[PDB]
Amino acid sequence: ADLVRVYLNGIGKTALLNAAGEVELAKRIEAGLYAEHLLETRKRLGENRKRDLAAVVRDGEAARRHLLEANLRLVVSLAKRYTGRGMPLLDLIQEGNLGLIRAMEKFDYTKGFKFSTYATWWIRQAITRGMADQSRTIRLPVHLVEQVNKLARIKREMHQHLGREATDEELAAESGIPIDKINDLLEHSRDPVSLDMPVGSEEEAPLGDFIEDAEAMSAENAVIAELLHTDIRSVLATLDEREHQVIRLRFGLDDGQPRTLDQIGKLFGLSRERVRQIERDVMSKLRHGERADRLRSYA
Amino acid sequence: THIWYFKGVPSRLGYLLDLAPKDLEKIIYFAAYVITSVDEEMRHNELST
Amino acid sequence: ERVVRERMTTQDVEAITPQTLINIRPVVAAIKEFFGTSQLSQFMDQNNP
Amino acid sequence: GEYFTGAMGAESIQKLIENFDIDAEAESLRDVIRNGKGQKKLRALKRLKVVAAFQQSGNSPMGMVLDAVPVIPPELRPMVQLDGGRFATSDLNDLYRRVINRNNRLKRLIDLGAPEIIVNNEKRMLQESVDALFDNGRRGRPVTGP
Amino acid sequence: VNFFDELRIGLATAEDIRQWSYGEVKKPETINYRTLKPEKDGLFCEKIF
DNA sequence: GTATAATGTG
Repeated sequence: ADLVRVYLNGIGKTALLNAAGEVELAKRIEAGLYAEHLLETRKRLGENRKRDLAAVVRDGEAARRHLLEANLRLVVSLAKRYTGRGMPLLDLIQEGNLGLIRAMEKFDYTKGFKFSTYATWWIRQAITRGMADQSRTIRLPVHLVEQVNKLARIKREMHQHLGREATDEELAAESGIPIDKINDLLEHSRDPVSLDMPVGSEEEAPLGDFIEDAEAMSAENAVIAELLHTDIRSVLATLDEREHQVIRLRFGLDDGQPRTLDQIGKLFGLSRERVRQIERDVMSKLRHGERADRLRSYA
Repeated sequence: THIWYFKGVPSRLGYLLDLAPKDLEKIIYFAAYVITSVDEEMRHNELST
Repeated sequence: ERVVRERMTTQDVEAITPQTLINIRPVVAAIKEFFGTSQLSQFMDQNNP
Repeated sequence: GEYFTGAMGAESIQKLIENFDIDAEAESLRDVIRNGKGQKKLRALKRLKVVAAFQQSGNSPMGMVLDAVPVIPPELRPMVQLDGGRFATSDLNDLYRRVINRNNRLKRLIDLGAPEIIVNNEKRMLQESVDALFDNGRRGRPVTGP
Repeated sequence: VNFFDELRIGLATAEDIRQWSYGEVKKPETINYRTLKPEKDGLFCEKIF
């Protein structure tokens, strides 16, 4: 058990390297990559050159492996600081390993700086970006995450300075972000509550058990809607059958596609201006007789 | 591997595969290599050589 | 006190004052949590005196 | 490294179980049980019952080592909005997110290519993630968010 | 209709999971932060579920 | 995309 323990036992299998060692490793990697490029770039393939380039590629693979394994422990050192947030320790360690792999393909020995100098930047970048990307259920834009963290830091600084939790107005004044955007950010900075959490000690039944479906009401769709549809199929049919077809095409009772005045006039051969009067007649008829008696509800 | 098998009591994987629970838990979590197979026939035919 | 000792181990020693060294958030949080969720802090039943 | 081939991890156990023959082991263990050795006889009997259960099935033991986990329909793990825009969701979403992230990172490491130590650590993390998904506390320290 | 003589339980294999699933989940996103809609290939994608 | 420099939890 303790996967962290086994990884930390494995990571220390290799010791660190001095400046000269890292410089020679960078030189070896440069030679390896040069041979790799030449192997496929050359139009005429040398025979002994083939074997030499194969050996150089093997040595370059070994060199990158050695450099990464030697410098791994910096990954753990940097990752230990970011713990306590959403992601666990090993996730951050893997993020830092990916960052180190990214960095190693750009290191230079001519500058003369130590490898950690050019490795820490990329490790921190990778860890922070990974935490921003895969540490929250509802993923947010990186800029919005940065703004949320800025709001949190401003609030903590104000609390430190004044000895009391900062007011919303003072937060807006210090940060300059209006209260509306501050409220939005605060709403975006809450971990969703888990449904399995016991609620009310009511036999410790989870919160999920008390959430109504909030839709698909039985009685509404069961009786009211279908009976409205049937009574309409009766009433509108009791009108002129031509007018019934006109309504069907006008709103789309059968085939959708609500026919506009001009379109329905073209289909029926009438003019765009007749449909307004047709609809006036239909609405006048629908408001009198047994039609009103049936359809007084549903409004 | 399914958790229900290499961790159950009895561990069906252990019983079927005649591996002690400690060795099984070590192998699953990438602790120690294991020799899956060997060309025993070639080794025997080449035992002299 | 844990937070304070960490902060004083890290923060500069020249211009340090206890005002910038104390963090009042955890204690108020603990008091509010106790008075809100503690099982020994109950609604006073008021059927009658 | 020209005769014996060996490796570590769940893939090794997959290979070992595939190479293992249930019927032959059942016959050999029946031969052993036909003898005495009461001290070892109980263990031999338990192994024999398990192996015979596998043998009579007509299926294969490879089903124990998974290659594609299923995900329940979202309605069984709903994500609803409570009054005040405070989202509520089941922890199944967190576990599935952990598994998906581990798997994607493993694919990225394999595509990029890295020393076997980091790849093995990633595979171990993925195994632990699936284990935590299927059961919490069944092995090791349970995961706790709040 | 409701003629259920027996109900058996077996050990699922990779092919069973493949052929009893209507899609593959290839990203961890659950729901969009602003538009409140499932994201492509997410845990809630309409294409899948 | 960064180059003082950092190099194994909790």
